[PDB]
Amino acid sequence: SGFRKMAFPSGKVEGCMVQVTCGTTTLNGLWLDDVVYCPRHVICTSEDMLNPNYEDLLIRKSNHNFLVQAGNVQLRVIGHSMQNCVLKLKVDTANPKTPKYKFVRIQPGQTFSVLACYNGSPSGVYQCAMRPNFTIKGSFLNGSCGSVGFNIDYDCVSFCYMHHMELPTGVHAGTDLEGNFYGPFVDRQTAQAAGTDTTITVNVLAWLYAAVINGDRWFLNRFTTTLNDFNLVAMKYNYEPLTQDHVDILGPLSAQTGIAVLDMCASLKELLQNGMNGRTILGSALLEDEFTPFDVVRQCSGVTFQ
Amino acid sequence: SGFRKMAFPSGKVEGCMVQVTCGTTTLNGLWLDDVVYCPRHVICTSEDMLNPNYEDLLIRKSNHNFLVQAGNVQLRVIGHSMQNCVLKLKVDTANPKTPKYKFVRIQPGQTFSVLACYNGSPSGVYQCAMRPNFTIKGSFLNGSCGSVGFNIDYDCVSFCYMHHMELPTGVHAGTDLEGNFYGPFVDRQTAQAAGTDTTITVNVLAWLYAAVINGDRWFLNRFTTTLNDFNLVAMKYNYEPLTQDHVDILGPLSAQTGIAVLDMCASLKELLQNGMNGRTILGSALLEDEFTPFDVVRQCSGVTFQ
Repeated sequence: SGFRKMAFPSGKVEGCMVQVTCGTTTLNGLWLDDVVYCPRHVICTSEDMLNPNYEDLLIRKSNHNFLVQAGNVQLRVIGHSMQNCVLKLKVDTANPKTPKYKFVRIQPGQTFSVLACYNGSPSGVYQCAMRPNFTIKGSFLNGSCGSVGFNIDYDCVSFCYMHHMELPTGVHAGTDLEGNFYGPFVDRQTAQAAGTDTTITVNVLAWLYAAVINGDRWFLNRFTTTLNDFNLVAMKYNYEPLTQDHVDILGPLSAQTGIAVLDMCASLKELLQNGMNGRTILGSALLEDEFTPFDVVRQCSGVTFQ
Repeated sequence: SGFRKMAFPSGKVEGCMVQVTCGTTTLNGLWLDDVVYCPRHVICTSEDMLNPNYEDLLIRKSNHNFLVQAGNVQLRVIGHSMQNCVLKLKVDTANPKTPKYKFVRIQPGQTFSVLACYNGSPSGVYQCAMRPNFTIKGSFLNGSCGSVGFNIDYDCVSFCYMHHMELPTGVHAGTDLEGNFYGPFVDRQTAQAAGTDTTITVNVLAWLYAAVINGDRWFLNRFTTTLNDFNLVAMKYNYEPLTQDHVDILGPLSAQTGIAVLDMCASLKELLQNGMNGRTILGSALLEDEFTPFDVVRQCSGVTFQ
């Protein structure tokens, strides 16, 4: 028993982290097959980041301007290209530690594990959710750019995130591994704001199911509700609207716990309207929304990976 | 910027997880050099766990009764011994993935990363603290026994925990890698209770320092206090007494933030006496005590590992 915010095992991703240096800027790169992926702003100076013309800046750069280092070995770069906001450097040797992998663009509300790295060296691993406003609340210091977020499916690493910027808000933005930013953000040091950050309702419901599974049943009320009345309540509290797709996704936990989804919705509505009165649920005094139903099922019956 | 409960990279530990089966019971083992370490209750039946004589039970067992499997390869066991509550099985091949490692017995209040495994396969990684009552609040399902907790110091894995039991409380107990339990717990299915679980005061102080570093300064008050008056307040709220050793340990963060330790103690005392009034600190509506000052320094200036 027990419920914890849990990240995937990170060894297969550790095997792919390298250090990319261009000019005086050093960040992290992802070395898969004979290609190293990294943020393109590796070619920027500190002054260039205020208003960068990435095409003109990249044109001043040649293959030998990019120093790629795996541990303490040096990779020879034989070509470079810019795919959206990512730089792809073709190297002479394919990574012998390349895992079976895929590039995926996750949906808002989905979760992934971030391997925070510095100078190409992994430093930590933690779980994150792509917020509805397409930011993430991470732990990223200077030099962490190029760190990646991923999911593991037994043997296959699905990379979904590469970290590019910290907004003046303190939250973080990044791209998929094809270089397309999540959200309306751009890789320049300018005033950028993420919109209203709503709460992932289906995730909170899955978390309440996990709580019930682990013995925390105090919030279970005598009420039920309708989907439309629940959404009425959800819009007042900045909760994303609940759909029948969400109900179907929650199906399995409802069958395991014997609690209909709309009864859980009524309990959540009472929680939103009257607070928690100084109590805790699964050791938290807030409603947690960074656990998908998939996460809950996986951690409540314990699936493993390669 | 940002602050997250963050675990160590787990690849070096993943390389050492094997599956140990005795009779009908299968759990996880730690394969270092030519020795596999596992909980001794691997030799117990479900009925034996109610009152086990481990010496008599182990005497009915021979080397060939222990099946050790690394991935899908089988290890030949050439000897077995019982060190306190751990079984040590000598195998014929030394683990080629053995990292530089140490066995350490951590102190209450210290933290470590747990690699939750099932059938010798790593499934997740999360950060835990050894509670003052020598339990941990983890996520452990059936088959998770033998999962290990560790710390990483650049190249060296310090193993400190092996998971043996879930108490009827729902919290978890285990041993060091020499087989000595943390706390007064024994490996039999009987009524076992952990004492009062106090809050690690120095950890909460480090967490408040981390919050100040990350821009959350609302709790900084106009008061200061004495160590003895602060402990007066701490004993009422089940906080472990603060010592001058704790003040010295907090020294560096006090120098970084410009906030004396006793002023932070006064702020924490006001928080304890008047609650949080529906506010949050670092995204939490409770006082967090699972971050050591070492964790805070590491995550606020970003040290890396091999």
